[PDB]
Amino acid sequence: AVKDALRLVHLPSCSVFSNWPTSGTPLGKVTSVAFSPSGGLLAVGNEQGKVRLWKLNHY
Amino acid sequence: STARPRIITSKAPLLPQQTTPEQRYWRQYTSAQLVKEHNSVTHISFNPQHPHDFAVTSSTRVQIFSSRTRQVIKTFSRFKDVVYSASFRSDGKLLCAGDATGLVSVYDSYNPRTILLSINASTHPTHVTKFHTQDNKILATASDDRVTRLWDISNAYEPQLELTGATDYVRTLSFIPAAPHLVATGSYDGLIRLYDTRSSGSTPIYSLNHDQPVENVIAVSPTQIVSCGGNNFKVWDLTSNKKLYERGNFNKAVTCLDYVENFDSPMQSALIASSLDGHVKVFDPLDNFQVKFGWKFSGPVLSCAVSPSTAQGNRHLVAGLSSGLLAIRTKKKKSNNFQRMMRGSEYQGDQEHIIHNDKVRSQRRMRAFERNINQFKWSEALDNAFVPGMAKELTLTVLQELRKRGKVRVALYGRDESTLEPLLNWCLKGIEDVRSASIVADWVAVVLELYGNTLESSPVLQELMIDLKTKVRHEIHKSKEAQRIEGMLQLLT
Amino acid sequence: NYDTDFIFLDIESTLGVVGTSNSDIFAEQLHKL
Amino acid sequence: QYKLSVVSGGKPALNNLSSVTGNKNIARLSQDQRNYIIPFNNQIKVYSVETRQCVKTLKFANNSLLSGIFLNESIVKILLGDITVAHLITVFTNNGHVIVLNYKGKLVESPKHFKISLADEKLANVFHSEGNYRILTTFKNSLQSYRLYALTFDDAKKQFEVAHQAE
Amino acid sequence: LYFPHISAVQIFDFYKNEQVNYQYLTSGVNNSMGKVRFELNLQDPIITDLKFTKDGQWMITYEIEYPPNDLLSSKDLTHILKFWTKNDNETNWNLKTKVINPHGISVPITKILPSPRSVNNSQGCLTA
Amino acid sequence: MSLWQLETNSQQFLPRLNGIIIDCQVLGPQGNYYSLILQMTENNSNSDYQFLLLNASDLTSKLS
Amino acid sequence: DSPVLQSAYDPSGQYLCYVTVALDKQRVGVQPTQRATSSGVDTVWNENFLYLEDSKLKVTCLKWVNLASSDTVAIILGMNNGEIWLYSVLANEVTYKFTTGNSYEIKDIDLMGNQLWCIDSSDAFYQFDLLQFKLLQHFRINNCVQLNKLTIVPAGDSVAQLLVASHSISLIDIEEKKVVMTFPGHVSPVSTLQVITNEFFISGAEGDRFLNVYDIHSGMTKCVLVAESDIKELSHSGQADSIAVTTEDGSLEIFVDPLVGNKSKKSSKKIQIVSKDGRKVPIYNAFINKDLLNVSWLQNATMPYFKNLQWREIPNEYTVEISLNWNNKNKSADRDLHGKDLASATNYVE
Amino acid sequence: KDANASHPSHSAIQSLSFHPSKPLLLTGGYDKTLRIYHIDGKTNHLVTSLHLVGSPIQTCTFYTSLSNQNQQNIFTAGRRRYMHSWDLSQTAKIEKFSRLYGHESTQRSFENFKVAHLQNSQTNSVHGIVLLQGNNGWINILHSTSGLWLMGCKIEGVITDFCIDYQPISR
RNA sequence: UGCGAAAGCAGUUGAAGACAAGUGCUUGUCGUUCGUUAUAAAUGGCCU
Repeated sequence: AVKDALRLVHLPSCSVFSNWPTSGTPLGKVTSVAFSPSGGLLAVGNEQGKVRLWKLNHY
Repeated sequence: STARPRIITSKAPLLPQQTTPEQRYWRQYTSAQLVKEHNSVTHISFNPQHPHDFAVTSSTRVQIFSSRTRQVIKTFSRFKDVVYSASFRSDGKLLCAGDATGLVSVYDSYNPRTILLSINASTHPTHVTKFHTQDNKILATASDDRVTRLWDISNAYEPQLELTGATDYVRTLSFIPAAPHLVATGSYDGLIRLYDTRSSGSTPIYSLNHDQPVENVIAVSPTQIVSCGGNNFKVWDLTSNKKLYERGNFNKAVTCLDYVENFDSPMQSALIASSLDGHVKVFDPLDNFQVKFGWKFSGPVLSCAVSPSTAQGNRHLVAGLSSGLLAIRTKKKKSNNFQRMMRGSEYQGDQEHIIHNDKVRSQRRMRAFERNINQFKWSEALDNAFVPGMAKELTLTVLQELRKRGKVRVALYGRDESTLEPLLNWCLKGIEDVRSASIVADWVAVVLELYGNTLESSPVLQELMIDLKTKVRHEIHKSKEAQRIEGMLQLLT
Repeated sequence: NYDTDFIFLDIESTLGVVGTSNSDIFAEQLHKL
Repeated sequence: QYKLSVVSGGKPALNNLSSVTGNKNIARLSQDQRNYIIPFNNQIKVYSVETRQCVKTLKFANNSLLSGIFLNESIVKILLGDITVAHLITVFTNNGHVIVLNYKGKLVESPKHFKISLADEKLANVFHSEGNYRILTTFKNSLQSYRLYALTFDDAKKQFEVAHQAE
Repeated sequence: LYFPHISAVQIFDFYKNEQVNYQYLTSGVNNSMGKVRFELNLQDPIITDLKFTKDGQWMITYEIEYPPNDLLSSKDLTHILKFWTKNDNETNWNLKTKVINPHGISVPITKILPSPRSVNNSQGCLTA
Repeated sequence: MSLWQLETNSQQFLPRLNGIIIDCQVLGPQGNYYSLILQMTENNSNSDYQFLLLNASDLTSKLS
Repeated sequence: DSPVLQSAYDPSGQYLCYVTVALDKQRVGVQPTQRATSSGVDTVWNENFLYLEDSKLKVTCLKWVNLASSDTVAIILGMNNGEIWLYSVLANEVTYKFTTGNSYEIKDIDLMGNQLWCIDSSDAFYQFDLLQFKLLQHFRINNCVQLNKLTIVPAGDSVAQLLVASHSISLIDIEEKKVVMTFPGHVSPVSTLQVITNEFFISGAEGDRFLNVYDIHSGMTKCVLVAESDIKELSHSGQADSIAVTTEDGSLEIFVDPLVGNKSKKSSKKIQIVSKDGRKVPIYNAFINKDLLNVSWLQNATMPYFKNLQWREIPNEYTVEISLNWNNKNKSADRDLHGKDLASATNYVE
Repeated sequence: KDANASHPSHSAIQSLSFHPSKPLLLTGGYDKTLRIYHIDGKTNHLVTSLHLVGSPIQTCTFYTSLSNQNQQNIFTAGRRRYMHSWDLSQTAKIEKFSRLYGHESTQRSFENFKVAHLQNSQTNSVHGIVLLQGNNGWINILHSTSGLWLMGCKIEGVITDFCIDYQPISR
């Protein structure tokens, strides 16, 4: 519905992460989300047609 | 598995005088407007340029009609005596006109107030005034003085060249395309004279004999010229200087003639020729100048014209009558938020590796009778055959299909007098036609053999067989008679 | 046939005609896998 | 000068036995399901399902054993692989000849021909689940009678032995 | 190799030993429906003769259409003659002309002979 | 060819096949293909069999 | 710019080992270059890969063990942990791992039979035995501040001298453990240090279009070979008969008889790959044996393709044309142009 | 680095899916194109593309048979009464699922769908199933390969979303 | 069924056995045989 409306929630604490995403993180109108089966990659598509890729260093 | 075949409409063997692709094009000049002028409309001309308005000369005035509006938009009434031409130049900026007084006036097209140039060609009437197609600066004038002066717009005091040698009125002048030096004139002597402006001139290179007073001379192609005079029009070849074809299907003296090429019709080229008998007829030069269409008007036609090749809009056919009537026939030619959300529909996969198409083309919607046959509704398919406003040929197909499927008795079981009369009413009319006579016999034979008992007790059905008996007896007389004319015809051969 | 030969059909629907190293061991092994 | 030679093929072969229904089709689809083997009256054609083209044809005339055997007999079944033992097929004919042929390659001139011993029996059908083979045979009111044997290959004698189970 | 199957022509390639096409050349109840019970007594139009011009650009076909039984017009066969074309790249023949009752009514065409290359460039035929 | 769905007694159809269906069979570990035998009963002079292998997913001839 | 981080043909030039990244893990795979085997069996794709189970772990060096020399073909992989992995491609598993005591990454490796030499980021030499699987000796030579490259001079059947380069090139004697001769190398770090023949070895640096041919015995630059763009790979044929260098722009430059105005020589033949539609396909590696040249390019994303060409007959400027998918109408073998089924009969239409 | 940077899209990315084993990412949208990228994190080049004429993509997803690991397939769907399957380079093997076997009324679009694994306990065989959203509470379950209609599930009210959970029983 | 043209011209459609039903007798049948050229009817109609 709106821009930058993506949140990551830690389980089983159920606490929303604070450091990321930030005001400068480019997400746009998020319309697709995917996690890689392994490697901790996060793919986010938006209305602009741009798939942006992030890596979670923990995995 | 294969898609279901569409039911094929019945087509009987061809009859004489079928519609031709040339006729189907010319019938589209439908919308007819009759305008009445004060005197005979002598000449009609079309502007070579967009929007292709046409100018009609009648009495002492010249009027320019809008192509789209089909109404007068400009009027030139400055002429005191009769006016005898309104041709435009190739650029379309100027239109020249002649007068009975002999004065030739050149006006700015679409500015009747301004007169650019006025030339006193002669003391006698000037019937023809035509701009040279290749060269804009030179203007040709032919008068009853029997000399066709070649004027220049720049020098209006003396003619550039004075072509002579005609022993009678010269009322026709033509410029041969691709031959700017050549000029053709046709007099009532019956001779078409060719002159070369490059040479000294004033003496024709050669003359072509038409044997009747020439009413108009037109150059269809660079090497052919068509000249209409007397009761026929003949086409001459300049290279051979002999007539290739002659067509005299007209009754009165042909008066005007026009030629249009490379227009969107099936025919590449057309030749329209007024008759003075009320007829303007189309001939095709590609088929030995054979007639292909015609129109009939109230009175003699003095002038005809058709919109140029590059009309770029609705086409026009104009006919001019001596009664003062002008006949015109015309062939007419959300939010930004939502769009950004749904944005990919325009893309056609131009940058993609593989393009895959499986959409089946949309087939024409099937009619009710076809749906019933497909769904094996034999009785309902028969009912759809006899409905108000059903095409006669389309009614014949469903009857043939049911016969072909072998379902003729099956379609006739659950019926009484109330629902049998529609079939018998059509049979009463279908028996007359040769195409549907044989099919009517099969269906009427079954209904009699299947409803003999119902016939006796039902009065209304009975009259349907008395009158049907009357008609089949009438068809017998026609079929017997056709055999007799056949027999005598064999005797002649 | 429009060439010299003739074709004939038989009622069994038969149309006859009357007319005039270590690397090498590796290459095998890699293909198997 | 002139010579006569067969060129094209013939009708697809069928289990032309009235009683059997649902077993008329003798064609088999390979284990990998990449090609379909269809017996004809004069050959065996292997078609590639993906490309829809006849990759291989085994003509009985070309082979001497097949020419002697079929050129009247007809294939009663095709079984993928070889019973005796990756592109092998075992062909059972009505008389009882068992022929191990190979597709996807070049046909060998000496296949593993065998012969099941049948006493006035016409082989009708064969089938298997896991290494176990049964054969159905016809013996003679215009109605035929059927017998069901167990088929096994003994390596010592290299022969097919038949043991009665039902009738 | 062209086989005139009943109401249809099979185009069969004997070099590759595979069928290349199956085309319906006549009207009739061909694949509109599956005939059952009494409908199975119906006879579809039979392609009696099929020939090619020497050039090979034209196909000439002759067909007999049989009326259904138990009608007045149940003994008058219909004889149809058709001329088809196709480009070499294409695979389907296109009907270009149709003649209903050639030679008269109920009179068969017993022989068809396409014309030689000399006369009209093989664009003619004789029917007898 | 009629696929009777026995759970609801419904049926799916594949009509206008080239000939009457002598034989049907479901061929595959997951029923990927259907093998059919067609007869073409128009030709009374001979029995014209045609073997058809259909892709069950979209009922298109995989191999005729 | 290239998905293939590193690549290396085998000495015979029939199999290519390439390392690429799958998600965040590097995978090592071997592919066959030739279109078909000697037996005539068609060559097929090799799906098996060696995955590095750690995202941090990376391959810094790859070196083939000569196929003829050893019974099992092996590729020796240097890694950034500071240990060397011996990889048997057939078993698709790492048979043995040579570990140095330290944790510094390995910059280069080279092999002569059982001998195996490497250099760490600490500028420390090491010696290893493949047969014995032991660390024989390790030492540090003074004045070798950096070491990006290591090559062993082919003198007889034993190693007596080593070539090393960081930005300048140095020759070191193993027993003396000291420098012997120093060559003025490139400004940038040296990238290739192959030895063409005796007393002639070529040298090239990162982001440089020039190769220096140095004389080992004298120490003077015999020639400078120049490419049209920056050089990435180098392959030498025979004994200085021909040199092929893969430029950074995706072209291949061949130098014919570089060892015969004279100081600077330009490439004689240039080879390019362009698809039928018009896109240019870069070349990332090549191999040149006697008279045939093997070109490798990537289709799809990471799939290597190969082509064998006889460079002798090729004209000077030659572009290979390849059919790559572009606006392909998708034809199914079960349908005709209009999508109608092939089994279906054509209907009758007047 | 962005996945789409190499070959940008002409619409919104309606669906994303990572291949279960290979390092491939799949994209789809109303541009009617299926673009597959090789995600490495640094280059992310495009493996292949597939334009489906007149077939907007609302959801797409990889599928690999749980038994036969070699079988890889891509299912895509939109606001249409059919569905596409792409078996996994001269041409593409595309099948269209468009038949519901008497249940067309309950299903007027395939746009919301999901793929799962179903074990046939009476034979212990495993196969894929395609689940769809119906008109009024209906979920239509189809065989992934043959396309046959297997079973239907009905709830009261408007069906909004559904998901799938697996519960192991024994070995 | 034979011949012929399509029209038509000649000529056939028999016996035994077994079964069912009704009452040894009557009728109808035949995934039975020998010989001669030799009405139908289980509510049951074609995809996307």
